[PDB]
Amino acid sequence: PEKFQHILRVLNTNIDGRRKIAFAITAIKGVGRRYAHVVLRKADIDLTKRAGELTEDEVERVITIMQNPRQYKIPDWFLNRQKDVKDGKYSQVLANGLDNKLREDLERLKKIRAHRGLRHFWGLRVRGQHTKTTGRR
Amino acid sequence: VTVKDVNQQEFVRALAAFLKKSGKLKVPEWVDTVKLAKHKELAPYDENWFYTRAASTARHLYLRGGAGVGSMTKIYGGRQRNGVMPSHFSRGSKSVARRVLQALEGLKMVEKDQDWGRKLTPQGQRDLDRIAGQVAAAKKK
Amino acid sequence: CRFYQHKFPEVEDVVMVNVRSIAEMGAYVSLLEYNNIEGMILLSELSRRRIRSINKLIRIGRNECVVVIRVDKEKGYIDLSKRRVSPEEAIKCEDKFTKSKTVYSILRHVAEVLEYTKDEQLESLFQRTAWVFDDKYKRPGYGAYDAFKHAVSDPSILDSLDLNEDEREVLINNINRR
Amino acid sequence: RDKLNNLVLFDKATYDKLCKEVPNYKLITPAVVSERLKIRGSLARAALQELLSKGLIKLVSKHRAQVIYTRNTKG
Amino acid sequence: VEQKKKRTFRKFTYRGVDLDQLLDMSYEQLMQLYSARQRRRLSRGLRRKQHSLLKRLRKAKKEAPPMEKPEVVKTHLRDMIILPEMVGSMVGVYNGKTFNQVEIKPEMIGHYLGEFSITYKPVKHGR
Amino acid sequence: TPDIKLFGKWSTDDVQINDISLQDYIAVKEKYAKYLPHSAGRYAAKRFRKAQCPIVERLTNSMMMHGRNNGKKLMTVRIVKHAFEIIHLLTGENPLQVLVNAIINSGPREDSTRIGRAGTVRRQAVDVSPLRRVNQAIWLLCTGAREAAFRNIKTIAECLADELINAAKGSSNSYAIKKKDELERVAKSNR
RNA sequence: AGCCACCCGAGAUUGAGCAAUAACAGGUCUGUGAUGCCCUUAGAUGUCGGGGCUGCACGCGCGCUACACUGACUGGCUCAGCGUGUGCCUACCCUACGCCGGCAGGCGCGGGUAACCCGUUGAACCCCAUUCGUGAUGGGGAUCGGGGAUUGCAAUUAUUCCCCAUGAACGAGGAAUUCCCAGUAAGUGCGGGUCAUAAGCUUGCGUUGAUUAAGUCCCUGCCCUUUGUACACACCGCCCGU
Repeated sequence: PEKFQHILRVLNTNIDGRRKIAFAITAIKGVGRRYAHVVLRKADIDLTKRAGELTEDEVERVITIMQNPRQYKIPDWFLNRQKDVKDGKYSQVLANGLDNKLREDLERLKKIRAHRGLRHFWGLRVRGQHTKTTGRR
Repeated sequence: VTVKDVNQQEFVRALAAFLKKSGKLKVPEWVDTVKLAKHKELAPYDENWFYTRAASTARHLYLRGGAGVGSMTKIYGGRQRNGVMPSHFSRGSKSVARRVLQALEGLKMVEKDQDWGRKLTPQGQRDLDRIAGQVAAAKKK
Repeated sequence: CRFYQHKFPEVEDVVMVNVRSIAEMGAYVSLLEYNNIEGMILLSELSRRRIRSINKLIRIGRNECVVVIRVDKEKGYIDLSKRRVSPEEAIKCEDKFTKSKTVYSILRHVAEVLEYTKDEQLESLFQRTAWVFDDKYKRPGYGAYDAFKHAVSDPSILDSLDLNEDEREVLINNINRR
Repeated sequence: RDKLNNLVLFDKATYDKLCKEVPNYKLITPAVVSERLKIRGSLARAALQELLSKGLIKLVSKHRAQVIYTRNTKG
Repeated sequence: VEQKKKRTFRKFTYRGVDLDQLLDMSYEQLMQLYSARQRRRLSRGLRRKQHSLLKRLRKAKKEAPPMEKPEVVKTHLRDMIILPEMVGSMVGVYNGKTFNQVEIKPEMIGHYLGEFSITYKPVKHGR
Repeated sequence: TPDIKLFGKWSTDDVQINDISLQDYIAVKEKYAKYLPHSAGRYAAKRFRKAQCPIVERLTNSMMMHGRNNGKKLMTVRIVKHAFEIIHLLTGENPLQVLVNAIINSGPREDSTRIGRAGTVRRQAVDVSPLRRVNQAIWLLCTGAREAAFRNIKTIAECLADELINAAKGSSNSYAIKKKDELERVAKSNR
């Protein structure tokens, strides 16, 4: 019966009562259901509740934690990119910046023309698994 | 008696509070962010399962002659969901389950004994049968 | 809803249904002369002769000029016929429905012309506009009385359907628009 | 196929209705509450716990899938 | 055809080690430093008796003048991650039918020689 | 208990078995006084074992279909005993007796078997077995339960209780009332 | 000759083992130092290195995961059975326990060819508390990322594991099609095999466990005759005339 708290913004998305808080944090890139589970627990927030509650001041702390993973003890392994090819330490990348770095890996791998890039550019599958019947229809 | 005469799901929670009544249960440095098991799609809701897991361990070691690291790792895990592949039983983390064991050994709830590992402490045989009566007198499932 | 004041079809009511989705024995087809009300076809009796084919490019969304055998006014099951049909040709009811789509669509905003659609107070919307023709006896009567309205320049503002907004901002342009 | 959403906000307008739809309530599951209101079904549970805390309704089932409540003892 | 600030606009660390520092490093450090797949190549493979080719890599780099690339250093192996002393050699990489000669650069460090040589078509079917 | 055995949380007594043909295919208190519906874990050992199994036990059996839900009676008897609770809080009646009435109005009277006539579709006005009348009652009751829950906030128990109550008295809101009549439609129909 | 019924019951009810007659241009020379005729034979067809067997607008099969609430979640409860496992002639285990690491895994030993240890094999389903609320939703995990273990002399063409993250079709599946009557269907895990690493393969296993014939030749195939045959290699046969 607690209505009056329903506006939140986690980067470039609106985070209202649609699901649980953490699962509503999952609208952006670099933030999965387990990574959103952690940042709210690094912020000590019950992710059980609703994002139509829990106003932005908690979330502005959550903004500081998703931008600073290792600084808030989101450790080196938990990251979407560990020890990256760009910003070479252990960076959890976020909503709009991961879409850069996912391309920035593969666009580099074609300038290097490594096998990851050569498969990805030629319409081929990056993975060496079978593409005779799958990866198509 | 045993602790098998009293309610086991009350027992893993009344002894969990008893390990909170211990005040320390020697938690690892990594429960806010861990996988903690390759079975689990999500990180735990809290950290207070660790009391319950040791309340589930000390009940388990009350019945054994002694057990340790590999034995706890089959208890709390289950089907490892293999995604596009068939799911299968395996064992998760062996560090935090050992951290459970060194805690109850450190609190003398269980203790390194025969049969390769930790059996009950006699203080634990008190403190389990103490809170067994606390389990039994409260409710009987 | 519908521009018929009557809710349901009657016995041997030649009705124009809407083939929404084909089902197990047949298709749960919904009437459109009467609002959206579901009826059924085969197994029993819809066809007369045996040539053993149903469609080549006929995809979905058809309309069936069918005759009500059984109607369940309480339970909601309307059994339909075409095997009995020697004289109930499909062209007459559909061209009547091609009018009666527009005869309904004229009389269902209304709600002085935006139009909206949807929705006003739906039943009271039709007692003022759509069913007041159906109240106006007979049923061949408001075949012409509605046609008296959408003969718009012969004349516009004559005999009643002076209900209800006034109506007259609809009655000038929205009759010509719908 | 299906695409439905209740209001996933804790809603006073539903819950004050829930406190006032309560004599119609005798079979009170959160899904009934989520359909008699637009409360979530998740948040129906916590709202009925508040309505349990009022003592107007009473648990008759408590299963991990779904609880069931019941307004005063027999009716 | 050589080390850093040349054949590298793709700067800082490829996997955790900056190529700018790496070319001043030795690869006995690089296998220790943030190069796990290279580590399994350089610790378990462990300098895998291609030394006559490795001599030839340093022979043809020496025999050619250092302002230019080496003449030809063909290999049959394609499992070779480019080392900082390797950087500059025009390495013929065999795909089981043909030798593919690749000049190896500060950007390509960490990549196998079978990643620049191909054994496979960008598949056509009349496509 | 040695005087009378009841249901696990209800009463096998005060059950009104009120059909003509369905005597001794519907019994919960006559020989089948069970707190726990489970006979031996098989019910197809004999053709006789159908009438041996009561309707309260076959309901726990005929629910677990739909291969992810097959091999789960412990989930089922949970949801089944949940569904009796959802009956009584909607009814007040004995939810077994609601289930017992649910077999009554869902059992057909005359059905049709296939026959051929001049290339055209005719079907023979035939009775079905009171064994089948129960088996056409239960299977249509078991269909509307999992289906209506399958994309709804309601669990199967809430949909099954609504399936039993609207078939205890035919309301045409349970799946079993609505599909019995189409079976009975063809008998007075063709030829 | 047999049936039905019931008694007992393990009842006149387990599942396989197993094969007549005859047939095969069934398949296998690449299982075979079973192989005729050959080929080549030191220039090999005896070899090593590298690669392809993986490739995809696609045709098909088999599997598998999916499509939520009996589901996902977070945990907690706890019940197997079949086997097997180092000390082996071309390469080698089960692992308690003790430890470190989220995990990956590392690791310390010791036990045990074994109803002795692994392993009181305390498996999964289950079972409960939840959070979730039927939202391509958290169902789904495709795809891919960065990085880390691990196996190998070599994985690159991601061998494999993991970590997070990018978070797909799919919300029930047409034409068609498959199977099957009780521990059966299904679900569930598990053991055995191929291995240096490397299963959605496979054979077993228990486990949870349905509805349904309980009949029939209707389909369909098979046996059993008669009948006609222009068929006889036998109707995919014949066989006409334009």
